Parts: sequence; structure tokens; C-alpha cells
Amino acid sequence: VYSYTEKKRIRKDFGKRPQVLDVPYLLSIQLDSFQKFIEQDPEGQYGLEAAFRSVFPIQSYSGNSELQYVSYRLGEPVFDVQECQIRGVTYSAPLRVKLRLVIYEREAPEGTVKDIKEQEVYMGEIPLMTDNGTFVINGTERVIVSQLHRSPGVFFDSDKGKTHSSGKVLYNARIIPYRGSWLDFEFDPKDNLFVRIDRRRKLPATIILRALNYTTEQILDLFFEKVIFEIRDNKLQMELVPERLRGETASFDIEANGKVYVEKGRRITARHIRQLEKDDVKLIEVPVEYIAGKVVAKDYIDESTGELICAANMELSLDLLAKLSQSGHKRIETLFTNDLDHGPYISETLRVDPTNDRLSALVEIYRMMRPGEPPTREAAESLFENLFFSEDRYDLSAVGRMKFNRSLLREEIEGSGILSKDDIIDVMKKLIDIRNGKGEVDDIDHLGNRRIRSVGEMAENQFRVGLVRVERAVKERLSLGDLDTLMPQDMINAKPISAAVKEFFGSSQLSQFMDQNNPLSEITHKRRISALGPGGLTRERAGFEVRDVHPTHYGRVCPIETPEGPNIGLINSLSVYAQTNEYGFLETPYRKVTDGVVTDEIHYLSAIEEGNYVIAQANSNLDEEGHFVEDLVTCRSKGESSLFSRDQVDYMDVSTQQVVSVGASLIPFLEHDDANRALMGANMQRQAVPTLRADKPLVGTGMERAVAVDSGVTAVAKRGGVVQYVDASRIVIKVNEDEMYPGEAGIDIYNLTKYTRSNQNTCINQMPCVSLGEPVERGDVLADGPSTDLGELALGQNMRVAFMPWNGYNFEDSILVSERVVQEDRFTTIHIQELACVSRDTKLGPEEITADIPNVGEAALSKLDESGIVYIGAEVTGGDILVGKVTPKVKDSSLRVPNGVSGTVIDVQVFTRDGVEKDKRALEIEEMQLKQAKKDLSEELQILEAGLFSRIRAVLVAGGVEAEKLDKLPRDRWLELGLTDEEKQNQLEQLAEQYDELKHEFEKKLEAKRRKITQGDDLAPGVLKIVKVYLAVKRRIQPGDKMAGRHGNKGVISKINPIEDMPYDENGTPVDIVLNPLGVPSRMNIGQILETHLGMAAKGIGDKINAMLKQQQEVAKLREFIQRAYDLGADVRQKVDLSTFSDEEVMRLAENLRKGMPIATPVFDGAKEAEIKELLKLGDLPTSGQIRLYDGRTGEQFERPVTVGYMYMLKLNHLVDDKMHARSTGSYSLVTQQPLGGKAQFGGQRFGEMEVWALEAYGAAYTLQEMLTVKSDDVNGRTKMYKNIVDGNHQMEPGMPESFNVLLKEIRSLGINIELEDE
Amino acid sequence: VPLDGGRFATSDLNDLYRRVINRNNRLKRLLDLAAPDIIVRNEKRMLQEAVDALLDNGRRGRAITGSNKRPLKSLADMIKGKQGRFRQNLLGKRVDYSGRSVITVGPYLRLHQCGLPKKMALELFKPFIYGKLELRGLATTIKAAKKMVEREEAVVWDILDEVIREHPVLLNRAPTLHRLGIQAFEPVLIEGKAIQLHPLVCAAYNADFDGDQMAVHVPLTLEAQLEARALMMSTNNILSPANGEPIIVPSQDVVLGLYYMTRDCVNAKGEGMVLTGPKEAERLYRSGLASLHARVKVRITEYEKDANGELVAKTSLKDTTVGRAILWMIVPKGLPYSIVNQALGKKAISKMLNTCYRILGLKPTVIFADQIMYTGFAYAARSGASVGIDDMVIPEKKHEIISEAEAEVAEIQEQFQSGLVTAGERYNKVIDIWAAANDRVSKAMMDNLQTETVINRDGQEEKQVSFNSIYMMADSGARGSAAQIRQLAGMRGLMAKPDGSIIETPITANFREGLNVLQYFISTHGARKGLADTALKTANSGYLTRRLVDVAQDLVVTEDDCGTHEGIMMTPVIEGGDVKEPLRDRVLGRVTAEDVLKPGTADILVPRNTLLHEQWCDLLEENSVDAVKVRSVVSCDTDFGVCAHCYGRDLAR
RNA sequence: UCAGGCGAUGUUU
DNA sequence: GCAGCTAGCCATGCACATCGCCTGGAATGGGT
DNA sequence: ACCCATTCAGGCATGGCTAGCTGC
Ligand SMILES: [Mg+2]
Ligand SMILES: [Zn+2]
Repeated sequence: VYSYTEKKRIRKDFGKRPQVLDVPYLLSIQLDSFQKFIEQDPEGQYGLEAAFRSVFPIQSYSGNSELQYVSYRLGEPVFDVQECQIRGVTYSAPLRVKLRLVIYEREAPEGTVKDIKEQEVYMGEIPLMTDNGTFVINGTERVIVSQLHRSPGVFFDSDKGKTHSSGKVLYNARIIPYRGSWLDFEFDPKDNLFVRIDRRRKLPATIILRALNYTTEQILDLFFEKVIFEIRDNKLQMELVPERLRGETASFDIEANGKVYVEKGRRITARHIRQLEKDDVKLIEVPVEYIAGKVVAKDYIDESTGELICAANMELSLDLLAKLSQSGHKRIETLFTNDLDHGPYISETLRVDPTNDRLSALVEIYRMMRPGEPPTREAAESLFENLFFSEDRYDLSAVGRMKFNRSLLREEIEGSGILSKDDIIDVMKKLIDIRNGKGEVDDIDHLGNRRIRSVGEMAENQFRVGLVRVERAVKERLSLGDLDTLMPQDMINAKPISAAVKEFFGSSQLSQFMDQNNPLSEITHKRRISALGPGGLTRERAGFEVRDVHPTHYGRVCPIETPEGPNIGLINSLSVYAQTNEYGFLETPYRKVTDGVVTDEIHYLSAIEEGNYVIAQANSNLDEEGHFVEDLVTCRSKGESSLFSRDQVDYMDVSTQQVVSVGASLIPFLEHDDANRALMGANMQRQAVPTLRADKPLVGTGMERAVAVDSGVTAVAKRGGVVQYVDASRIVIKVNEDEMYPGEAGIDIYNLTKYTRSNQNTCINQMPCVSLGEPVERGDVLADGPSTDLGELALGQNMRVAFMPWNGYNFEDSILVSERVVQEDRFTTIHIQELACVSRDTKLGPEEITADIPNVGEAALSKLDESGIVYIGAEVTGGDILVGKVTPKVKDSSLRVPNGVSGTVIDVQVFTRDGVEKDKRALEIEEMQLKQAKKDLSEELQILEAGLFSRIRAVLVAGGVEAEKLDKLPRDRWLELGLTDEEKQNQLEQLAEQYDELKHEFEKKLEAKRRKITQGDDLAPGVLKIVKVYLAVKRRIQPGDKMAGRHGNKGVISKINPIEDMPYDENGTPVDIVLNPLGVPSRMNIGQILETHLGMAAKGIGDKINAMLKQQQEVAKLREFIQRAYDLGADVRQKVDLSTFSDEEVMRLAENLRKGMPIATPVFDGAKEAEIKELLKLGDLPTSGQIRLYDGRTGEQFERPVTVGYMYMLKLNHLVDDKMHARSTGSYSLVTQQPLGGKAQFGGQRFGEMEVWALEAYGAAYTLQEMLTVKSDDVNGRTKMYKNIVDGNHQMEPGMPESFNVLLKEIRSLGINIELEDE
Repeated sequence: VPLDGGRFATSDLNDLYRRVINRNNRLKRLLDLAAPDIIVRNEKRMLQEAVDALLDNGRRGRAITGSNKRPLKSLADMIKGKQGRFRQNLLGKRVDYSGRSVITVGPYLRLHQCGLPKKMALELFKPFIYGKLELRGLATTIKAAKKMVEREEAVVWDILDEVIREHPVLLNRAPTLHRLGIQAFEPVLIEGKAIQLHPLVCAAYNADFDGDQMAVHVPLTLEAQLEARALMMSTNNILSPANGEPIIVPSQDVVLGLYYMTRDCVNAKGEGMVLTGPKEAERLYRSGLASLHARVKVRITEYEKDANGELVAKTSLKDTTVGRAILWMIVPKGLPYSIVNQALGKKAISKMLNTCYRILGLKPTVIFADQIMYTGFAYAARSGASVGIDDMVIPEKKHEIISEAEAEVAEIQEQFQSGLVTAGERYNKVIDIWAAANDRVSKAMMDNLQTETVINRDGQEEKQVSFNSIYMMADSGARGSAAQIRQLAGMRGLMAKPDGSIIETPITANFREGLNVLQYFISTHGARKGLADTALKTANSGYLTRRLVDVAQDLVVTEDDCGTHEGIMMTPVIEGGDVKEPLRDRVLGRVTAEDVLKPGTADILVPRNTLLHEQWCDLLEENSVDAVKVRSVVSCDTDFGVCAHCYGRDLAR
């Protein structure tokens, strides 16, 4: 089976693996995100609902007047997308909110005084998302790029090594909350624990412990274990957990009820510990003159006097032992302390404490957070209770709580959104546990600690900032307010909401100016995953590890598609099958494996989940029965690959593509290329530029169809049906029956978009690709777009290439091209510039747009109408006058085509602020656009009304027909009919009433449309009317353009030979490009050769069919041959039963193949050499793939075969007439009399610091003294130089550089004094 | 400035001055009414800190915000930093009379001249044009002639040629690392819009043709023209001041050419016929009787300059190959014929050029370089050396070798599974055995390439070096090396992992056959490591060069002989392993300090103020003395400079 | 005609 | 119970050219 | 109301320094 358009040119498909999960819709990120941001959803949970329900209700300072939320609504936009782009306003939507204001009975219980509900207070506008995923801000078309940052959570890092050189490692532990203040714990090389907050300074961690109202005894209890001593007969016998000794070598006897196990000195063996635990003998005597080297648990004041005996956490000594045994504290508790397992860390830090109580602690914290102030007690109380415990200024999310509890082995996943004593303590415990020698630091690349936001997250957050900025003012007015003499819509002022959300969608390190020169460029730029922006690292701090590719990127983030240069590794593209988990971790598909069967059950997995299971790999020969045909297979387990048993696997890859992005899965034979060149290939492909005459790629990879359709640059049909009227402007489809709505539905109408500007000045354009009277299925192309063809992606063109060094003209990489190319116009691009001409009424007067001009006569003014603006069509050049603008004196402020830029004017826009006249050509274009709007919208409704007459006269026809009673009268006799008084007469009467209503509706609709098109929308303050002109250059190809393959072989075209001189082959065809073979071995991209050979096979099949069809052959031969070509190949999934097409439907297929039978090559399951050979031999070409070529000059065989074939090349857009530039003398700058910089401004180069070093290196000094004096700075000398030059004398006069004179004046402006001495 | 319309872009200066002046007026006010002291103290403090702002914002705690959100620029910032005057408008500045464009190839140029676009030129030399015009009287004044050039009438182009004729320009490439990145040329006018640049200089500029750009500057004054003609034109830099090794080293296409041009097969058309001179060798190769490389005898005549400057001829029958003679028709007079007899790889052709230099001077070397290039390109193209899949040959033993290695792996795996070895030596054992297999396969492929061709001699069989296009491009030294031809044919070895550890399963497959996915995906971070490294490398190295030039700046060779008897000592470097640098090349061209006594004492071998060039080094080798004292710039004893003799040869002369 | 953002470019050995 | 040392706090800097494209002073409050 | 009066967070290396800091 095939979708009826594929039956046109059915692409042949090598490839062996069955595909189970088709390519998904390539814009899920953008579309789901925003659809989620803006959609009525109950129970909070990620929407404007969440935002509001969080910030509201707003209550006065107990004044019992309160404001609360109800619902909200979104009116339809005041325009549509296309009109919106054309005019310039955003593509916005109004925001209505139902609010409720209540007041309780003053001086009483909660007696509701009054509740007025202002219907839908208006609080601003938020843009929408076009069905392509692009916002429209000011006439242009922008995109928001998803950001990648650190999972709000907790982390345990090492920072091994590099610090303190001591060989010792640290262990810091951080808490990064979603919104608020950070928190860090860290050690110091003396094992001293320290908290810090917001990166300010250091503090002794126990300070914040004690700040959380803990007494030292509580602290020691909570962290350390215990050790029990009794003042018995003597020597104060001790309790001993046997294990507690294994790390500590003993220095006294070790017995049990006399039964000695070890005598003084040695370590302990686990056999001994087992014996002892078997024995239970613990209450044992100890050498008393030893324990003095320990630490006390609590405070043992006197039983009787309670004197200041001992402070907790203090050393010991037998004098103190007696000082306490005076009253005989028969129970002493100490802290178990190992120096390998369990260390005294907190004890030592507690000693280093400056403070001793809660209040002093709070004081210290307040003083570090705010330098220089006497702390008020409860003020500091507020400061602390407001950083880590208040719903307001600190918030993890669900995300934070999940990742947190996960890191702490807690039970649940839900919980509060603020910290707690439990939490901080548990973090400290875990940190200590690490320093002890269990558990492991995480790392900060593993994609379980790194997360994807999107447009939804962003806009939601920024809007929240809006609401808090409004609640402060609302709360204020409400506190200082009065009794309900003001309705809600006067409390709230939307201007902050609007301004903030505009700030975001208009000026961000994210919202950027969408690349648009190319379908693939759009669909890459929307899937981009950047690591920059607020809340993220920046291009001067990123080290090396974030830039490297960690082994969990596999299948979630591309390895190869990425810019090169400054920001490598931060602009990760996003894989094909990738999806966003519920919380926001990148997760990928996999196939569930039961005991021995590879199911077809997909199943998604995140990063960390993948760690435990064992995963197969894409290309593992399984046979027909869900069984791996071998019994041990390559697999990957925990960031590690190996070979495993047949029975251990659990999950298998989905397809073979899933490791790359749609940036670089259009690269046939990718797996025969080094990573480097695949990379540069992906990029250059992204920078193609639409040609003039698109053309399928002879050697593609089965993803073209997806990228094209599922981008937004082609006209896809919405309801299957039949074409009724085609045209380069519109397409009109008659819907089928069943897919049609019941009520007076009608037909469909697509407005193809004819020539218009793209954000890169290239052209954008659409063409019909179906002929009159023809079926179309749902979800199908009806108009090729820029760089598309019959619905496939086509960036460049396929030309006949031959690899051989040819007389130097292809020295390094310089492609050499034959004039056949430029003649046939198969690289002739199309560009468009957009000039501008505005008019502000100023002080000293207004400005009209007349055509009255001094210094030039009709010889120049001709091309203008008598109204002033240029005619549509005149071939203008550099210096002509596009608009006549005059300024009150009169001074000329006209508008001219800048130098160089040729043109051919195609369109003129005129905006005008409502309240001004419309001069002559304004009126002309005005009534023209009225006629346009009429014959467009009205005429649309006219064909619609025709079809509608058909439907309702069929209401008069189909069934109880009035054939003779109805054919005579025109189609107007339907309202008052008296016929079969059943449902047909009921329908007649009521629907005809409805229809006179519809006549009125027609009228009101058209009138509304005229009204719109008449209103003159807003502008910049102080401006009257804006005239815009467009131009359309047309660029051929010429020594200097940069052409490029898809495999990363660049090259600057370097000469244009005549047809005579190409290398021709024995049958006469020249060869159209000549590359340079030396470029293959080094840059180890052996791929482009395989591309070439398979290409030649393709064109072989082509020429064969071409002959068979030119001889006007019968059809049997064609079915046979086509069938054979689709059938060869080892064992492929392609299977076309060509014998089930209509005889006509084949002749059409040959017609579209005669240029060359396209071929697939799914990326990592390509075609093999064996099949390439067999395909060639199906053709009639030599197996090796090399021909002999003669030589256009001497006509004598090159001395050994060469490689000719077809290859797909692209015209990158660094066009040479955009680069080239020159300058003799012109505009000088203003503060430092140097020349300007750039091309538009007619500037000059930058003789920079490194060049000056060079010149100094040569002995040359006059060249340098010149290029620092006469060419640039000395005013006086500059002019005098020019004068001498024209007189014929060459000589300079140094003088002194004005820029230095400026330096003098500035330093002198400081207090300093700088002179020039005398000689 | 009046921006578009009526508004005025606020300048940080204007702003800050305005603020301090308001503050000051208020403070004068409050001292006209004897207001209270708290108020006057507040006012004074505000004023002090506002002046602090004006002078150096950002230095006193927190900067004052700008008009929008971001600190605004004060005087100190207007001086210092990457964008103050000293680094933005004094050290290096913008420049009239210049232009920029894309570069391309043009292999028809003598190496002292470069293409140049027409349009771009007529826009550069507008002044000199106006001159020559009103000199010939074809006009009246400036403005008339300006109309002339605007029109581009039929005369202007002729006069443009007339003023181009001899007038050097400077070409420059953007990141000028070192002196050779600004050179001179004479212009030849061309259509199109791309600067055409001779090919033997791409090496020096480090300029591939993948879309780089070059700037052109014009010299105006007369001293400056003489400059570009005496110090900067490409025919006066054929030695790099780094190390006196040539810089016109021919490059990829041209060496593939000469190579295929001079290399014996065993049996092609025209065997053993004897020829009367390079001339008729060429005449054969054209009419197609003999083949470009066929063992043959010829009569050649070479000149040797044994006399005190006189050239003596001698002839003889050498044994050679047709193509090799046809090369010989170029070589200038006095060089032994044994210079072009061998295979002519890259190293060898460089050796040829350099000996030609040392013996015959300069002009012969320049002209001989240009002829190398022409004949090279010509016979390369005439060869047609392509590359195709069939020419990367798999060793037929690779499968066997790698299976055997796999088995040994499994054996170690068992010896561990039964618990007889530690994971440590297990790891090490496996990695070593894979390395061994790697080397075995590499041997295999290199063998089967280099000897591949086996053919018959009018006898039975015989083996010779091959003609396998990829082997050829790798044996000439044009591109690649053993390493990369390995990575095309045989396995591509072990690939590192991000940290520095090394993964224990090599990429069993090469680039001709495919790569299954996981293999490719390892190779990725293998490569991205370095590719991402290179950028930060660039930045940091730039910084290094900057600081270096700003400490070694003042130092100009001022006097002529400090006349001192200090100095340092020189011995060749020995690092436990073999000697690394010979004493010869550490002492080439550097003025001695004390007469070097022959090991037989009282046998003074060299004076103390000599200039040790090649022949004196030979004498040193003869008596084999191997510890020589010598004068070094660190010891010279001259004020404010460095004396000539203490600095030695000037490499590049 | 003055300051930020972004992207690209090139500097791949 | 002073002095050499050692430890935290701030200053400094971090390639070169392009080219684009945009984006850009209000902020209250006032007088007719 | 309109255009103008007075005002508003992933460095690292080093170094250079300041304030304790425990030999004497
Ligand atoms: Mg380059
Ligand atoms: Zn000296």
C-alpha cells in the first residue's frame, strides 16, 4: 500500500531491519510545552491555573478585605498570522480574568459585607504559538530555544586533587533550590565542617545546627554513638560492642571472665570478634589511666551542688575523674570515635565555634548576610526564618523534592516545598557518611542531574514575576483603601505584567531570531537545546567536562550535530526519538524483552533507570521469531559495553537511527565518515540556500519525507478529497462526502504564499504540485515549498562529478565548475532586500512625500509616478531614487538604493497612522488593495456561496426532486416553497430563513473585513506614514562562491571553463564539476566516494529507462525492468508489487523516474559494497566504478581510469558579492577621526595590533608611519596627502594623530597632568 | 548625536557630569542657608560618591546602574581595557585605501604577482587615476574626472593598467600570527571578484581555500613602494626567520605530479631504446611511442662549477627513465644529475630546491620554483590519479587474525572467571594483546599495499612497488601517512574514553566496511575531546604571544661589537636515550667566543671571532671537538641594545 | 554615528 | 607578647577579523 | 490628557594584601 502521492516516485530502499516505531512528530517539544502552558486545566498543576492559584488570594493587613480568583478566558486574536506578519503587530491574545473582592463585617465575626465580581478584568496580552512552533513578535518570526540546566536538588561533589596540593580530597555538598537561596556544606583540610550561604563566606556548620535551636547534648546524641562506663569496684568497667574494635589496634589485655583472647598490644581478628559476640561478654574492666584521652558526652554537674564541673565535648583527665567521682557519677557516657570509620569531625568543629547559644548564632548569621549593622533580635529572627522556611522566598518544586528524597533513600516522592530540620540534618549525615568511606560522589554530566525546560516553563515563570510585582501595589492600595468605592479593575494595573512578558519574548539570551533560509534550518533551530542563558553556565566558565559527551547522551542528545568554535558542546542538538519525561528528564524509547522474545512493546526510559538494566544494540541479528540468532551478543550495561549471555538482556534498541539528530541523519553513508567531517557536514547542510528550481537528491536517507511534511513550510491538505481548481495562487479542494461535517460545510481553500521575504533575505515561495482533477488523501502535500519537491527535502542539486587533479585549478579544495552549470541556471539563487523610508512630523514642520527635487531633472525623476513612490517593476540600480521625501525648509531627505545593490522592485507597502490623509498613490494602492480584498475574501466567499447553492438546491434536488419544476427557475426560489411538507419542506423553510440571515451575514462579514483593512494601526510616536520597498536581485554563480557536499568537503568555486575543456568520456557527455582527490585520504571521510558510486548506479537505471521511453516502447518492458530494479538487493524490507498499478499509473512513474531512480540508505543500516556492485551491473556500467575520460584540450586518454559519478552538492550562502568590498576615501568617524567600520557604512579594514607587530618585524618603517598617520588619523596631513597625490607628487607629512590628542585630553580630564616637553 | 528622529543617545559622560553638577548645586544651596548638619553630611557624602562614579565607576562597592540595567562607562573605562584607546585607536587602527575579499587559486602566475579584482582596483586607486587623467588633459578638474570614473568609459581601464603597472600592494590574512603573514605583490588585473593568489604561498599564509578572506592595502608614498619592493615581496622571503628552513616547500598536487612523473615501472612501451637528449625524450612522450615511465638510457649533459666560479660541462650516458629526463629539461645549470634520479618524494623535492638555493644564489631558485610548479601541475593532471573504493585493499588475513585474538581474549577471561588473576593484570593483559593484534594487522595491510603490483617482464613474473592511488598519495608525502592509511584499511585501534582510561574492546572494523553504532559512538568522544580543545587552545596561545612581544620590544641591535670575552658553553643534548640534537645544529651560525683548541693542546683550530657556518661546522666534526664556547645574547655587554656579533646569523638571510 | 545580545564565519593539521 | 607564617578577601586577565540582525531614557507629575 | 519640569551566581591562577597565630 502507499499514500497516493508516493505512488508518483516511489523511492527504492536498501535496508535490513524492520522498523517498529515510526519517526515521531518532530516538534513535540515546542507544541506540547506551550499547549500545556495555556490550557484550562483543573487542580492547579502546571498552567496559568498554577500561577494564579499560587499567588492568590491577596488579603489586606488583616483588614478583612480580600481578593480571590475565579477563572480566566482568552479572546480570539485581533488579527491572524499572515496579516500579522504583513503589518507588524505581535500575534497576541487578550487576557481576561474573573476576580472576586470581599469584605467582612468590620468589628464583628466574618460577616461578608459585599462581594462584587468585576467581569473579566483585563490584564494584558501574551503571544501565541503558530501551528509551526514559532512566535511572532514584531512582524518578524522568533523562536525560543529550550534550556538545559541543573536539576533543582542536592549534590555531592569531590573537587579532588587540585586544591591544597596536599594530595587530600574534599567533599562538598550543595542544595540548589528552584527559587531562592543556595546552601553549601564543605570541609577544610583540617577536617572542619563549614556551612556557607549564597557563596558569601565561611561559617562553622554547627553554627547553623545550633541556630536550629539544638542544645549541644542533643547534637552529640544525634550524630555520634555512645560508650558506657560504670564506677564499679575500680577501673570503671565498660560496655563494648565488639565490632567497634576491629579498626582500632589495642594497647591492653583482652579477656573474657578471665578467659583471655588477646594480650596487650596487637590488633583484633574477626574470628575473635565472632567468638566474643558468641560469648556476649562485654562488661569488662579497663585500664583507667587511658580513658583520659577521650571526650565527654554531656554535662555532668554535681548530683548535689551542680557546680560548673564539665562542659560537654571536653577532653578528660584523672583529676576531673576524681572531681566528678566525689559524688560518684556511676554512669559516664562518651562518644565512640574511630579514626578510620567514624571521626570526630563535628566535635572538633563545635570546638572551633565562636558562639554558645541560639541568639548569638542568629546574630552571627545576620551579620554575615548584612555587613555593618547592629542586629535587632527579632529582626535577625525574621531574616533567618525567611531564607529556609517561608513559602514565599524559597521553593523547591515537585522536581526538587523527588530528586532530593531519591538521593537520600527516603520513601516517598511527594512532600513539602520547603526545607526542614530533618532534611538539613540528613544531608549532613550523608556528607559525613561519604567522608567516612561509603557511598559515592555523583557527577554533574549524568543526564539524571540535568534537565530540560521549555517555552512553557519560561513564560510561566516570567509571568509569575509579573504577578508578584503587581501584588505589592495591590496590597498597598488595599491597605490604604476604603469601602468598596472602587471596583477590582482599578486596583490591578496590567502594565507591569505586559511589560515583563514582552521583555521576555523580545529580549532574551534565549528568544532569538529564527534561522529561516531552509526547511531543515527551521526544524533544527526549533529542536535546539542550549546550556546558556540565565540560570546556566556561560561561555567563559565552562570547563571541559560539560563540553565532553558523557556516556548517557546515547540516544537522547546527539553526539555529532553541534557548532564548532567558541561554544562547542553547549549547543547540543536533540535526538530523533527523544522525548521529555513528566518531570523533564530526557527519555528515549526501547523495546521490552521477555524471557527470550523481542516484543514489539515500546517502553520509555530516563537516564538513571537505564543504569540498572542491560540493553541490546540496534543491529543484532534476530530471526523471525523474537530470538537472537546467536547466543551471546554485544550490549551495554552501566556506561560500559561488553558481550553478554543470551538470557540476560532486558531491553533492545528501537531502530538504528536513534543515536543521531535530524541534523545528521540526512547524511548517506554516515557510518563511513570520521566524526569530524560528519560534524562539519551536518552544519554546512544546515546552511544551504533554496535554489531556483528544486530537485530531489539522488542518494538520500528516507528521512526527507518526514522533515518536509512535518516542518511547516509546505501546504498539507487537511481533509481528503478531490482538487477542483488549481492556480499558482490558490488551490481549491472539494471535500469528499464522509469526511464532511453535516451542516452546510462546503469546501477548502489554501492560499499558497507567493514571493516574500525570509529572515535571511533569501526567497520563500510555494508551488502547486498537483494537477486539476485528481484525488488527494488526508495528510498529504499540495504545494512544494522552498527547497522541496513532491514532498521531499531537496537542498542542492545533483551534478556529475569526476575526481582528478586538473591543471592546478583545484589546488586545495577549489571545486572547478563547467559553464554548463551556469548556463542552465541550476544554481541561480534568488534574494530580496527590504529598504525603508519613514516620515516624522517634527519641530520646524511636517514632511510630505512629493516628487519635487532640486539638482536633478526628469532624466532621473521619470521612474517615479506623479505621486512620488516608484512604479512596481522598474529595474532600478545603485543611486536611483525610490521615494521622494521632503523636509521643511525645503531640504531633501529622500531615499535611494544604496550603492552596489541592484534590484527589480516587486512590492510596496504603505502604513499610515490613523488620523492622517492618504495622498495620491496611497489612494491608488489603497483602492487596489480594496479590489484585492474584495476579489480575495469576497470572491472566496463567492465560490463558497456557489458550492452552498449547490448543496441547498440539492436539498431541492436529491430525493423528492423537482426536475422540471426546478430547472426552469434560477437557483433563487427556495424560501417560501410548498412541497412535500415533511423534513424536506421543514428544511427548506427554516434553512432559507437562515439563509437570508446568511446574506446579511455575508454582508456584515465583508464589512468587518473592509473595516479592518481600512483602520490605520499604530506606529512609533511622532511618525506619520511609512513607505517600504522590496527588491529582488538574482545571483548567478561566479569565482568565489562556496559550494559544499554533504560530507564536509567545502570548497570555493575557482574557475568557469568552457564546455570544450571539460574531461569528456568515450560517449560524449562532459563532466560538470571536478574536485580534488588528494582531499580524501587525509580528512578520513571515505564516505563521499560511496555516495558517488551509488549515484552513478542511479543515473544508470535512469538513462536506461530514458531510452526505453524515448523509443516509445510498450509497457510490458517497463513493468519488467522497473520491477527488477526494485527487487534486487539481498533481503530488504522494501516490497513493491508493481503489478498492482493502473497501466496509466506506471507511465507516469516512468515519467518521473527518467531523471534517476532515487535511492535510500537508512543511516547505520546502509547499502553494502556487494549490493552497489550488483546494482551497477543491473545497469551497464563497469563494476569497478571507474571510467576512462579523455581530455578536452589535447583529446588524449588520461593515463589510467578515473572516478566519475553523481553527487549532491549545495550552494552555501557566503556569496562573494556580499563579501567583497573596497574603499578609497569617504565617511570618517566623529569622536576619533578614524574611518568607520563595516560594509553598509562605507568603511575600511582594521590594521590591527598583530599586523603592526609584523611590519615592525620587517625593517619597514615608512609603511608603518604612513598607515598610522596619513591613511587614518592626521586630519591636516590626510587632506594634504590627497592633494599631492592628484598633483603627481608622492610624499607625506607626518603631523600628529588626533586619536593621541584625544588620549591627552581625557587623561588631562582626570586629575593627572600630561604634557609634551620641549627640545 | 541626533539618532533616527529627534531623540538623542545619552552618552555616559554627559550623564555622569550632569549628575555631579546637580548634586553640587544642591550642596551650594544648602550652604546658603546654614541648614543642619545631618543634612549637610548626607549631601557631602552623596557628592563624594558621585564624583567617585565619574572618575571610576564600579570601584567603590557597587557600581551605579546605567539608564537601563547595566553599568555605565566612566573615564577610567574609557582608557583601560580591551576597548579603551590604547588598544582600540592607538596601537592598531582603521585605515583608508583598503579592501577585502575572498581568495581563489590561479596557477598561472609567476610567484611574484597576485591576481586582483578589477572593480576592487578601480575603487582602490581612484586618486592616482584622477592624477594621470588631468595629466593627459582628458579632463578639467576633480569633479569632471569623478564623473569619468563613475561612468567607466573606454579610457579609464587603459589608464588603470598604466598606473597598476609596477606598483606593489600588500596582501594580508586575518589572524596574522607571524611576520610572514603580510606580503607584497604586483597586481595583475582580472575579471571576477576574487583575489587570485599564487599557490606556492598558501603554505606560508596557512590559507586553505575553504572560503578564507584576505585584505589588500595600498602603499602610497614613494619610500613605501620601495619598501614593499625591497623587504616584503615574496621573492625575498624564502627562509623563515624561525629556523632557516625553506618556506616555498611545494605542496600536495605539485608533488603528486612530480612523483608520478618520475618513477620506474618494469615493462612499458619503449624499453631499452636509447635517446639523444631530453628533447627527444619529450618528443617521444608526446607522440605516444614510449611511456612516461620506462627504464631507458640517455645521453645527458651536466655542468659542474668546480673552477673558481667557472662552469665546466661533461656528458655521459646515464640510466634513467623518460619522464625523469623530461623533468631534467628544467633544472638550472649547475646541479649534479643525481638530484632527480631517485623517486622524488616530498622531502626529496625540498632537498632539491634547497641545494639549488645554496649553490646558485637567488634568481635561479625563484625561477626554478615556478617551473617546478608548472610542470608539476601539468603532468599530474595528465596522469589522472583518482581514488575509488576498489583501491583500499583489505588484507585477506584480517578476519583470521582478529578471530585468533578474540580467542585469546576469551582465554584470559576464563583464567579470571575461575579466579586465578587480579582484575588489574587482567585489564593490562587484554589491552596488551589487542595492541599486538593491531600491529600484526597493520603490518599485513601495509605489505599487501606496497608490494601489491606483480607483473611480467617479457619473462614470467616480478614484483615492484605499486601504483595503487592511495598508496601513491601516501608514499609521496602529499597527504596522510601510515597512520591514516591504516585507519582506512585495517582496524582503527583502541579509542580512549573521556577521562583518560582506555576502553577494553577495540573498534574491530575500519572505514571501508561500516561501523555498527556503538563503535561509532565511542569514536565520537574520542574526537570531540580534541576538537573542543582546539578553541581554548587558540585563545590562550594568542595571549601568550601578546605578552611575549610586550617584553621583548625595545630590543634593537644597536652597536656593532661589544667586544667581550664572556659567553656560554654548548654541548649536544643527551637525554639518557640517544642524543637528540647534534652539536652541529646547535652551533650553526653563531659567533664563537674563545679560540677552540684542537684536543692536541696548543694547536689553535679556530679564531675567537669567527662566524661558524657550514664548512666550519664540518671542521668541528673533523676534529670532533664537542664542547664549544660561544657568545650568547644573555651575556652581551651593551647599553640599551644588543651588539651584532652577539646575535649570530640572521636566519632568512 | 554610540553601547549590549545572538548567530555565523574563519583560525580544521 | 613580638615576629615570621599561614590563611581568607579582593584585583587583575582571559585571541583576532568579519558579517549580519536587532535593540536600545525614562519617571513621575505638571498647566491649560 | 501631552510633551516636557526635576530625578532614578559551576574559575582560576596568581598575586597582592591584611589579620591572626603560635615559635620564642
Ligand atoms: Mg579554512
Ligand atoms: Zn655582545
